[PDB]
Amino acid sequence: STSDLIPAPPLSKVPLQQNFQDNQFQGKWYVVGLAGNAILREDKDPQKMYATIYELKEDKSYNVTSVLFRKKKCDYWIRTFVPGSQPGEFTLGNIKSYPGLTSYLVRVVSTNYNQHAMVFFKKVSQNREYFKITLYGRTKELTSELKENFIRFSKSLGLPENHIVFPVPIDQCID
Ligand code: CM2
Repeated sequence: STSDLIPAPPLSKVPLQQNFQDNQFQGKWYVVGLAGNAILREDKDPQKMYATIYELKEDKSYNVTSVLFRKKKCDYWIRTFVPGSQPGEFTLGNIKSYPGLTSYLVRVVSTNYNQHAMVFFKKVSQNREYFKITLYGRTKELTSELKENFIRFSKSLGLPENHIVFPVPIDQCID
């Protein structure tokens, strides 16, 4: 391996949603926008929308399930997000069970809980530092104002246009 990556931005460029409400953030969210240093536009085979479901467990950790449509099937990915240093931040539970992963951070940047959200993730895997930002929607469509905003924020973190995509709405699996 030889890879080049846009550097993760310093945490100080990533706002935190104030007064984060874990109970209201629960439920299903669609990924209407996706940006990151390992995210690449692929005009030939554009990326399909997928969904991520947050369920609060009794201990207040989230059970996180992502579902995507691939090879005619629904693929499910499950992880645990445990509360971090402040409300709206999380780290990954059982980091141990993933070979090569030494750090994982989740920070809710902003959300109104019933329509949209922007979430920043940063991780270190096989010693490479990765980051992405998701534009989450309670519905598969969001105003063009929210999309531009997500675009400005992604760029403010060093990401150019070809590292920012808007997955295509589908009906399979995510409904
Ligand atoms: O996207 C969300 O809404 C939030 C997430 C919650 C669930 C956790 C799924 C588990 C692990 C994981 O997510 Fe992934 O998550 C990241 C977190 C922080 C920084 C960068 C990334 C990623 N992930 C993407 C990626 O390409 N990962 C690798 C390496 C794959 C294993 C490590 N990654 O990279 C890969 O080859 O994946 C193939 C594509 C695929 O289907 N994977 C999807 C799985 C479902 C959620 C979307 N996603 O985010 C994917 O990776 C690109 O940047």
